[PDB]
Amino acid sequence: WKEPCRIELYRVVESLAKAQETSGEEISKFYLPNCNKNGFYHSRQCETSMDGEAGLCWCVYPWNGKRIPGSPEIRGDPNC
Repeated sequence: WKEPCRIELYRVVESLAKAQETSGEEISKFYLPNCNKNGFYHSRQCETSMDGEAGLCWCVYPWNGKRIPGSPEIRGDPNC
């Protein structure tokens, strides 16, 4: 795909919506792909949070959204 992140984002949103229907817990954080406007991945990827706590962030290759080996994972901007 020319816009891999955008396609993934749609798929993830649909699956999350579906999972929430039968979810046995109330999730306050989840991972939505962080896409740039070209439909690739921002270097920094973070969990989405709605609970007043920082989500985990890590660093990816923008062309595929896969974590860079050795990347830090912290609740804050890793400065990717």
